[PDB]
Amino acid sequence: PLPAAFTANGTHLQHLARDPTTGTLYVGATNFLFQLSPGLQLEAVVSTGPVNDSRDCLPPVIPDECPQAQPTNNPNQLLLVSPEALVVCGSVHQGICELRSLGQIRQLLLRPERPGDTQYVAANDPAVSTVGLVAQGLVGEPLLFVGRGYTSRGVGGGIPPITTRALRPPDPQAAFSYEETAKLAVGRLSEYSHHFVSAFVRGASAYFLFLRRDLKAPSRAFRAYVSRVCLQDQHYYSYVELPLACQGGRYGLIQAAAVATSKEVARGDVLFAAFSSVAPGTSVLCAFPLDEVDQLANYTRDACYTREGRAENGTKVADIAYDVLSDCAQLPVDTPDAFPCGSDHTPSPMVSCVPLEATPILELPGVQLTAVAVTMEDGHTIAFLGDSQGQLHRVYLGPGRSAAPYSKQSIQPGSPVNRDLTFDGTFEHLYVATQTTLVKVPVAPCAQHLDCDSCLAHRDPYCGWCVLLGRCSRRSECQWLWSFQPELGCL
Amino acid sequence: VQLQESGGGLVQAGGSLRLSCAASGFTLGYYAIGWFRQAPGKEREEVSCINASGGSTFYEDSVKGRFTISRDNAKNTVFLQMNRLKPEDTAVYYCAAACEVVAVGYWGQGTQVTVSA
Amino acid sequence: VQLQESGGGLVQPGGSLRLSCAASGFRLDYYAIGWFRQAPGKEREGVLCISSSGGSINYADSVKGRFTISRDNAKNTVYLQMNSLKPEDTAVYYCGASSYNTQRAECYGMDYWGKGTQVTVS
Ligand SMILES: *[C@@H]1O[C@H](CO)[C@@H](O)[C@H](O)[C@H]1NC(C)=O
Ligand SMILES: *[C@@H]1O[C@H](CO)[C@@H](O)[C@H](O)[C@H]1NC(C)=O
Ligand SMILES: *[C@@H]1O[C@H](CO)[C@@H](O)[C@H](O)[C@H]1NC(C)=O
Ligand SMILES: *[C@H]1O[C@H](CO)[C@@H](O)[C@H](O)[C@H]1NC(C)=O
Ligand SMILES: [Cl-]
Repeated sequence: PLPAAFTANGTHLQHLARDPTTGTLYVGATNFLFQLSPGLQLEAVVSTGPVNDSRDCLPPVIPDECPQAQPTNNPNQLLLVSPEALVVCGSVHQGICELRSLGQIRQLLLRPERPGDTQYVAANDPAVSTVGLVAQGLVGEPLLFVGRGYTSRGVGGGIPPITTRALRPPDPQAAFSYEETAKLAVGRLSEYSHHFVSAFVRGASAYFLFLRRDLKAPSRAFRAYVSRVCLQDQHYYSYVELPLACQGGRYGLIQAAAVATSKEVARGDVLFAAFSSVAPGTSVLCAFPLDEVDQLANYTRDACYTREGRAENGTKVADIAYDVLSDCAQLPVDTPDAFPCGSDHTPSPMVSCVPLEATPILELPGVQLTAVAVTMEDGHTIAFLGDSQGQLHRVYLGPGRSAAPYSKQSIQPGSPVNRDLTFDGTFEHLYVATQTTLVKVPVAPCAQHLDCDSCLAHRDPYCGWCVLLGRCSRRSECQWLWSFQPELGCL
Repeated sequence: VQLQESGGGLVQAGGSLRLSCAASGFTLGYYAIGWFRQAPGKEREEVSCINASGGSTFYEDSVKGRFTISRDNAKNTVFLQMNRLKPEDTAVYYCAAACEVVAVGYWGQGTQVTVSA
Repeated sequence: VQLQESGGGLVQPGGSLRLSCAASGFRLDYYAIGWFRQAPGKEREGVLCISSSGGSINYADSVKGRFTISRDNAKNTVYLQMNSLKPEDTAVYYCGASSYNTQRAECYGMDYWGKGTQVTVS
């Protein structure tokens, strides 16, 4: 018996990224970037700050051009592994990015010399979240999709909330820039007040989860949305939004989400979403099949393309999103078939008026969830949930029982659990991080139990009593008496 | 653009009262509509909730069993029927196009509900 | 996310004063907090600094024995007790929070600042 933890003298930890080829862990922290072995041993360290800067000055920062400059810490805002480089964006210097070598983070691969206002990527405020994903273009070139919340106490026009950026363009000094129409055009960024939670790729599209204010409906309310855009759509013709809600609309603020990840299926097709009454009580976990998402998004496209965004009964079901001056249309019925990602003749920025609704698979009184990870052990579905008090809940979900919170432990008192809950390559451990601590938790703490009566007293879907060997163990190491719903008894 | 509350007043503990949350000059959308109250010297709190189809209704435990919420699409109004009243149900009652207090960005003037014992 | 200093004023040499710094939009629990000051015409400088636990405190030379610092993680507030004030102490006093080496009392880099409060000694 033995554990494994990583700390940086109280320095905060912002993001965590795992290299699927080598298992190497990259950790973004305030003024640091760390490279760790799968057992959390330090392989290399890069300093990223502090720097004399101001959210009003532009990079390069000439000390004589910025008289309001002060020593500013650099919390990490984006940390993504791409096929042939590591993508790192900080909070300083208007959120500029750089590429570093995988396995050699001290080797700088690309940092443009004079970035323009088209290359200010991440949020330059450590209190505002940036999300991102890496994908492929039509000829295999690497692309970077970014979701960035509102900050404006900086320069230029507000960076669009969602953008598509080139990682290997012809001119390397143009890296991280976006084409003029490859973005989401939104007017009052301050008022919609985007707060991004997650981003993921499914099929040939990119998806974003975020909160923003619904300004057209009454009450000026924060709502949860999922977005979808074709990966190859360079004009965002294909953009569409859907509101998400749970328990009949009682829960509409999403806090974190995840798909199921396991040895069997790497990325599942159901989105498990945590809801809580927190804005920028009881928490709930709800399930959104990604098929249902695409179904409603497809119905929204057809209705705004061909029936003026109205349903057969004449009811408004879709509309043009945000403050874009445009309109739904009466295009031919076969327009979605001919142009699934849109054209310059089709209504763009679309939003569905009809929400996608789910039922709660689990309720947690007095808990505020902040992170979600889901996996499968022999057909059973297990969720690992972090909360705002530093605890890690383990829950059995399907097929039976469902309301089965079977374990709970404290990682760091009063310190929220980070959304970047990551599993190792063999899904035997969960990397869990709070504000100042990173821990490698075992998913199956079975060998702790010595006798059958002990192995069965502490019920755990991973664990069960073998009789061939004297071990309480996982199922896939043996006849096996399950600890959760035992098939027999004891002696 | 905004919903309007009405129907408040004074009754005796044990009586009834139906509240009205109406759309003036527009159609009710597919948002869930919730009712709220703020007793004097207390923070605003949730009361009830109903989705667009009327299939889902939620009541807090303080009013579960006595209050009934309903949505009339033809009248563009959500009603709150308040039976078996108590002096603790004295508060200003609000409605919004959301069911969580912290998600609402604009509140109306509410309707005053006073219950004598 | 906000830090708000308050309690400035105009005292004469030998006077005392107590400044506060109230945080909003985040919890100060795992942050180090420092007090800075900038006089008209000169550069900003660190005055006092405290770690997240409150067990480590660092002072600038010019204030040792006179100023003290204390923190209250439940009220999200930090206080700066200024005693035996001198004309050289006249400046705008700023409060800041740091997510960097918060177990120590370094306070070199800063995450958030306040708008400050003016302190004048005759
Ligand atoms: C923590 O502080 C010690 C002592 O100064 C230093 O050796 C170590 O590198 C620090 N750790 C990190 C991760 O910065
Ligand atoms: C949505 O439409 C696209 C193209 O029209 C199609 O490939 C996809 O299968 C559709 N999805 C659903 C859920 O109908
Ligand atoms: C009209 O048709 C839409 C189709 O989605 C349906 O949601 C709605 O309930 C129907 N009736 C109303 C209330 O307009
Ligand atoms: C950073 O810039 C400020 C403002 O120009 C200056 O006062 C300060 O001395 C600089 N700090 C450094 C370079 O450490
Ligand atoms: Cl909109």
